[PDB]
Amino acid sequence: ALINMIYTELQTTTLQNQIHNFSDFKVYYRKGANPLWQGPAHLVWKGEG
Amino acid sequence: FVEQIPEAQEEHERYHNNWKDLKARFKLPTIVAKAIIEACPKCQVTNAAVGTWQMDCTHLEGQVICVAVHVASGYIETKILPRETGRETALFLLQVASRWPIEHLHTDNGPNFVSAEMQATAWWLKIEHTTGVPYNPQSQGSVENKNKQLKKTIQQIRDEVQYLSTAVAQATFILNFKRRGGLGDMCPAEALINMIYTELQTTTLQNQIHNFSDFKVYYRKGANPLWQGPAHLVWKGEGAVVLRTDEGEVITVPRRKAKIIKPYGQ
Amino acid sequence: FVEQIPEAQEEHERYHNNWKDLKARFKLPTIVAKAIIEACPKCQAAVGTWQMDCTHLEGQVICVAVHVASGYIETKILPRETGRETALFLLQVASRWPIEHLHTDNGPNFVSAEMQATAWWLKIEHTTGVPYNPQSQGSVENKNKQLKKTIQQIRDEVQYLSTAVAQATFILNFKRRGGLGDMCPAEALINMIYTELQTTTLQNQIHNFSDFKVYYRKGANPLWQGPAHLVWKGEGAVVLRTDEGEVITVPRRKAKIIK
Amino acid sequence: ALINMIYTELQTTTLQNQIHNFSDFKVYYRKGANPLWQGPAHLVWKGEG
Amino acid sequence: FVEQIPEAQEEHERYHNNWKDLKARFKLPTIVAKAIIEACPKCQVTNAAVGTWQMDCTHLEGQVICVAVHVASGYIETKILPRETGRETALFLLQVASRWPIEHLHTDNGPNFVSAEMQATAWWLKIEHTTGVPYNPQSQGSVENKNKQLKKTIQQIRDEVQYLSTAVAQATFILNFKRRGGLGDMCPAEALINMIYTELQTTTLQNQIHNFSDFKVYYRKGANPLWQGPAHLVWKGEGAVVLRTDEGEVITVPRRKAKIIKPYGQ
Amino acid sequence: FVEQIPEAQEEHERYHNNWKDLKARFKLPTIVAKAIIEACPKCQAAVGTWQMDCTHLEGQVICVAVHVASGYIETKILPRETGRETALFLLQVASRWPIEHLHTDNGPNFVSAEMQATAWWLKIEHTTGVPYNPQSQGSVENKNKQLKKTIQQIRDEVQYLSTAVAQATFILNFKRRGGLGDMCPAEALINMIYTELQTTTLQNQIHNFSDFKVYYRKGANPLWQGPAHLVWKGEGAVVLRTDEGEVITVPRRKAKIIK
RNA sequence: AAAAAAAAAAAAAAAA
RNA sequence: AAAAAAAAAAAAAAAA
RNA sequence: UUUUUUUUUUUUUUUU
RNA sequence: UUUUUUUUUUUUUUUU
Ligand SMILES: [Zn+2]
Ligand SMILES: [Zn+2]
Ligand SMILES: [Zn+2]
Ligand SMILES: [Zn+2]
Repeated sequence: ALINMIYTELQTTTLQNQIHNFSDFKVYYRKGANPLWQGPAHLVWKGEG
Repeated sequence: FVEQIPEAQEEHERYHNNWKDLKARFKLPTIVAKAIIEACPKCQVTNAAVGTWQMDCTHLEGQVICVAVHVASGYIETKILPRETGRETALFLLQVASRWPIEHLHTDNGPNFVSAEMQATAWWLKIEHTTGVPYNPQSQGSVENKNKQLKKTIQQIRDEVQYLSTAVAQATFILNFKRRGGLGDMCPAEALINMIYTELQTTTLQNQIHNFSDFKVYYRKGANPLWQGPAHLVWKGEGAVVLRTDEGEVITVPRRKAKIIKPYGQ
Repeated sequence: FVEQIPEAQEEHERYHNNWKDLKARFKLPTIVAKAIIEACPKCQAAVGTWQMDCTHLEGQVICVAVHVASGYIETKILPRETGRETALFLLQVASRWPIEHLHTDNGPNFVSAEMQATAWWLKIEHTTGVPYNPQSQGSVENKNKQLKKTIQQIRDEVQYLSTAVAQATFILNFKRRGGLGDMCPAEALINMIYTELQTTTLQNQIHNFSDFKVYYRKGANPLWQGPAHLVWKGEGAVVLRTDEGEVITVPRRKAKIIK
Repeated sequence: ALINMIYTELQTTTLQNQIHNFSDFKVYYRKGANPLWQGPAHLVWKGEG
Repeated sequence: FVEQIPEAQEEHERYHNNWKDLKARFKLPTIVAKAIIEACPKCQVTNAAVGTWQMDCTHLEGQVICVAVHVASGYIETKILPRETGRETALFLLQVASRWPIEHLHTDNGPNFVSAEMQATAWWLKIEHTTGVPYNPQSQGSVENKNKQLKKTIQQIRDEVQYLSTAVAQATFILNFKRRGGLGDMCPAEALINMIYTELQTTTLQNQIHNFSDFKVYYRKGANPLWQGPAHLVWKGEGAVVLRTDEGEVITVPRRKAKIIKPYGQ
Repeated sequence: FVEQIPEAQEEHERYHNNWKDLKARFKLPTIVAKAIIEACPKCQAAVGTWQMDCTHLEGQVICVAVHVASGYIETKILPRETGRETALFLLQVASRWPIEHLHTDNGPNFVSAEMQATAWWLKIEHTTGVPYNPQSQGSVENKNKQLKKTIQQIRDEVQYLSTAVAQATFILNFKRRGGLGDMCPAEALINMIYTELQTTTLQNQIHNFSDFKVYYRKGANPLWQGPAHLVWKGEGAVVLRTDEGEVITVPRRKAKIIK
């Protein structure tokens, strides 16, 4: 179990660092109470909610 | 920048660069670079797909030189064929395809470019072998210019090198790495590497998504000590992780309450 | 990297890292890493490291050059095990990918004058014998074993040995995926080359700092201190090292440089 | 002349510091090449150009 | 917060505050503050304009107490009138108007609130003296509540104070500064100061604009060494100044190239 | 104000400023300024400072209280020059505006027991004699002269002296504008009171830090250092002073507090 | 779709 | 109104 | 595990 | 005063 956790941590870190400057479907978001739009930012997951 | 004047000259003794490369490397003004270029007695002054290559053959000193030229960037590769036959051309195509991704080959209608060996080799790699006049004359002009420049570099270099193959290899090195090009001020090899890396962005994203679709995460929500899961992993951060449960909800869990496991099964 | 210069130095105080590791972890220029490693009295896998070795199969000599950091391989059937043929192979390899370091065993062909002349012409650091890097001591042997293993799977439906060698090299380079990233050797090599190209474009090299002397105002002391050697001249700040061995970044307004 | 310059510097500093958190006609602006709107910011001067 | 329990009690010995003030000052919870308030034997548990004031008179121990109450905030002022007459009321109105801005006075229809002295005093200060039932009953209710609270505080304090005037002054101080109010949890004096400061924002802006319309600035544009101007000043910054020339252009000039002068003439 | 604590200290090393000046310039809390001045071996205009004085006119005594920092004045006709009347006037003044410091000459009425009792009841730091502040030594005399000057312009069209005094006070407070800002005394006083109220609301006072001991980790030394007195406890960082006399702000993660 | 009020959930900082 | 190219003006940083 | 400050979400009610 | 990097403005031309 310990070996599995260490290996999966290493693999997740490597895979996340593999893609850092490119994505698809750049989007704009509104953060907090500020009505001003912000971005563009990379899209990680698009969901119904 | 006068202190760089001697050393740069020494470089022009070994690699016969152009003024653009010297200016970009030693941060020299254009006028002095052109003067340095002219001081040497042996010196004067497309939008195809990523996987498009052309092939050609030339005769020099009773030897056959086969040249494969990238169309978009200008990267070239040269070989000394023993005898002009379909087998040698097929072997050279196989050797070239074992180093760079080839998806479309253009060539003339010569006798050795139509033999059964050529067809078998092109079918093994699953590439489109086109014979005839290219659709865009710009590619043909660029290939002819590359061949002429290669011949000029052989003429410049052969005096210092005893054997033809070594001179051809040195000329290929000089053309690929020393002399710069047009837009972007990049060497042909650098441009080819940049284009290939840019083309390989979607596949890595798809592979990352497919791999992330495998990890499982067990999370603790609120003050309830009982663990929950398993759930699909969406992203793992330094402070907190973002998960997508089987019901479609998106949940942010602190790092101290999430455990990520990749099972040996499946 | 104003806040990175001290902390990185602290690392060299504890674990005694190398300058290459310092560049890899802290994204620092080579000059500041060299200054840091030279400051310490105790001290006195890259993108351009290759390893070349020969092998025999069916009475034919095959020379293989392997990139240690990615696993990319290149093979050539040498007519004879002579210095000229191996030097020509090295020249051909150097004309495609950037080579900055070559390592090979102590064989007679790798010691001949042709290899030395080619290495001098290409400006390549060539070493022989025991590898200085603790790791990568058996990557080439494993690659040779793998190539020999995959050659047999295709030798049946193939006439000439050269075609089989080319097919095996193509399959090894492109049709097999590794671990810890899931990338074939060609993709990993291209990614590493692209990253190194971006870093070197940012660096622009061409330092020639020589032994320029620097007087600096440290803390609230108004009197000039030093003199200290110049390490890095930047528009926003200058990085210097003192005779004691401390690396300090100071703003330009409190730094007087004498040639 | 020196006394006049010193006095006018002091008066400008004091008058500017008097008003620092209120104004009229808050405006939105676009800075540089970024098309995203920004603000709101206090209006100091409105002109034709 | 038990260490604050004794000291706070000592405060309630001198100033008879309420639980809100003790909670806001000593950061005590509501329950313990209410307990402290109940422990004392002598203790139990509008949108008008900024310049709106009301006046009233009360009789206590054979003395006349005149009370002026702010409507919006609840700030009060008290005086001991020697004899109930129009002259004394006019003098008290003048004294109140010499400390705070008064723009509208609401009073009753009494005999001493209609004498010629009151009319002359209200005309001198240019204020609107309204006599009769106020339009909003909330203001009248608040004034009556303030008067009742003043009477209660005077009754609480009189045991420890010899003379009536000192007791009235102490009660006024306690009402104005000690006991807190409603929205915002502020004392009446703090609320009045905040409202007055908020109301005085446009006038300061206009005065600043008028004063800035006087300074002159001489500026140097580009590499031309000849000075230029004079021009109107728009803003002065730590790094650069922004000027508006007579032709309407807006120019940013570095501080080293601008000289600001305010002439003695005009 | 992490970066403001050292620099401000440097000021006290050079010009030996006061803690009030430190608060005015660096916007620092009173406790840290007191710690800074106490740490120096050499060392051992506000919103609530008033000055009260009496005068005579037409056989009537007029008492005037002046705010030194703005010029706001308040006048009252005292029936007699007794201690009780002046104490009542001070109590009335203190019930309208916040008073934290009262200064007056050495007159017999200002020394009587009634004034002391009133000052004790109101918790006012009452001082007499030579003013400790170098300036403001003649503001009250100038204000008295100005009041006597302006009362004559209105005494003609007025019957009773009290009405003239009230009108003169109103004219001086509201109908005359000063210099260096162009603000009448009432506006300046209100602005100063508002700014002080905002600052005190931000401060919230209630420190009671006592003599709690603090062990701190400074620089890269792993061993505990101290013990040092506690100056300010903040969520993000803690400000402490050492026995040597150095004020340092450290993050909470490297601070251990013993009561 | 925006504002206000009441209730519920999670996270960060702080004291124990 | 947006993109690209050529020319002109100002400011900041750096060397002299 | 308990309590304060801040931030991000869900439900109900009152208006536009 | 001269030369490089970056930023902010004005004019002309080619398309949408
Ligand atoms: Zn040449
Ligand atoms: Zn070391
Ligand atoms: Zn009580
Ligand atoms: Zn001192």
